[PDB]
Amino acid sequence: PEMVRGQVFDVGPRYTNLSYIGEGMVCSAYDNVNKVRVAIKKISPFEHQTYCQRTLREIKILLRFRHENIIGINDIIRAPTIEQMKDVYIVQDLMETDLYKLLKTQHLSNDHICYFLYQILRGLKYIHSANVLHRDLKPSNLLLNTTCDLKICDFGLARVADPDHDHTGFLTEYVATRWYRAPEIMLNSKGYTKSIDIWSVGCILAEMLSNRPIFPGKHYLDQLNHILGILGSPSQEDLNCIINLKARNYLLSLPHKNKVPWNRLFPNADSKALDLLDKMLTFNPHKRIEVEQALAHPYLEQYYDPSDEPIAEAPFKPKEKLKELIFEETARFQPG
Repeated sequence: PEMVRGQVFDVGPRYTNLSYIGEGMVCSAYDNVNKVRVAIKKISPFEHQTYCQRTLREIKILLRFRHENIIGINDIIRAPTIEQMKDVYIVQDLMETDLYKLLKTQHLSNDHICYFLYQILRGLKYIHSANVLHRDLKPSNLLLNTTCDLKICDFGLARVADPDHDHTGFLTEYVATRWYRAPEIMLNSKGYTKSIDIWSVGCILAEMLSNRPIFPGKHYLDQLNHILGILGSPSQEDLNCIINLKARNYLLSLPHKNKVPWNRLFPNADSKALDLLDKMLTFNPHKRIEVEQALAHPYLEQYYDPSDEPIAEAPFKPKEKLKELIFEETARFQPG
């Protein structure tokens, strides 16, 4: 049972020569069957039902999805019995970096931004075509290899779309990571519609243009301040779509704010990029561009090819039962 930083990282004999990547616990490791180094994440969820729920989602989703811009699961390592299974190891293609790391260190050329956005939306087209919402799109969930191929990861927070049951009250909901969370999450939305993901993609695009998050809320309640600071006050029509009174009257209480023009925030950006940005960062989720429209936008004309933007074959529909389900869902990787 081999070790790394005072912890068992027991993957053998198939996977050897381990190197620590970061934080469960992630390592690269040489795959002795396919002669390539891989990523391996050790997952230890069984003593927290929230960790079991998220692990089971990640697994079920990534096993069913097959797409060039979505990370696959190559293998899953665990004990032969439920009794002996204390951790699960998920083996994935090794990726050089992620968009979070790249944005901290690298200027992106306009051609890189265009290509990354294409790949993000291409992958999202498939996810949304399966009636699945990722719900946590952000730079660190976008993996990149040495040739800038891009793969979406971490479906632990995903849900099946449910637009008829999206409505809720004011300042309740926490969907996504704060800086990438759509304005309606704080107002009246449970984050059960596809427009939640498009907002996050818009935030990612903005961040690619300037290497800084566009809406860096310092805490949960600051996030709407940042969003409204740039988009300005919502129109009468967009307010009328918010029937809830606590949310509507909060917005009516605010002093008028004008829109900050994208070309002033992003003076070096491609004008077509800012036109698409505007449409993804639309306040009213009903008016926000959808993934298929975004793909068809002039900014992406060099790549757009709907016959090469595939869709999923069919839509997707307590701790101890979840441990059994995770055991069942991982059985295909056991010998024979």
